[PDB]
Amino acid sequence: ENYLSIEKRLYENLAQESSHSASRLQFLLEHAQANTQGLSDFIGLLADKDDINNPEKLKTVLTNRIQRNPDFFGSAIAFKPNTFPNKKLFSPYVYRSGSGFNYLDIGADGYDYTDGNWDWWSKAINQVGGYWSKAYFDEGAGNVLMITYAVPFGVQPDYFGVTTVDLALDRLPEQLGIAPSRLVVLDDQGRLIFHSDKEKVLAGWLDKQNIKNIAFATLLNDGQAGQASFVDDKGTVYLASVAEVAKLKWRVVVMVPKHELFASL
Repeated sequence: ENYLSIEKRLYENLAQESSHSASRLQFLLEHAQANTQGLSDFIGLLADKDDINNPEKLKTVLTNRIQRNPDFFGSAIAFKPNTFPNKKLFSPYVYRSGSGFNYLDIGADGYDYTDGNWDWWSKAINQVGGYWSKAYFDEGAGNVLMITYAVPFGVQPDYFGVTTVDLALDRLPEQLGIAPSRLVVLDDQGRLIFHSDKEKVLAGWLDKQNIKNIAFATLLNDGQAGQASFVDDKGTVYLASVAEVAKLKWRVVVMVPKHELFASL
């Protein structure tokens, strides 16, 4: 079997990597979910509705929470327009900078989180259950590429805001234990969460009009775990392994150029 058996070993190793990495990613996303849910839960059930209008207090809460959870990039507490007197927009937010923790009220100095351009606010103010945004560049606030998990707080029929957790995309490869150039993450609809190239994430990465990519593209469309090769735009052939994230049905794809996989083995 000789090049057939080398190939079968290559795929088994790739399957192990993508499976372990889908796993890391699962625990990371569930940790962010659980924490955002816990914070919206506390605010909704226990919070003093005039301790909560206190930016020094919210800044302390959010700093300690980011400081205590190394994997989180940032967290916000964002209120419906006019929740409180003399403020339209109010959204304390803390994020990790390379040297500390920065703070801003997004609604004063960052952006109008309610204007429709912001998934993390618009989708999420009444899912109740919580919601992941698509990948975006957090311009004016976090100023990096991220996805965010947002959860409404209050009670029926109208909640009065969301709390959020941001995950910086630049960190996923390390958190997943895969070199950036070998990692793609797709959401459940197959849209790009993570790619080495940042203009790809923001709208492209696989030519499906290419005969060689058909099996890889079906694998992606069927939303199944599996192995397949493919070519990129420069015509480099990769061997790739796709693993599913349980429940969310996001995908982790591990791919390494074939020349390189054969050279090591």
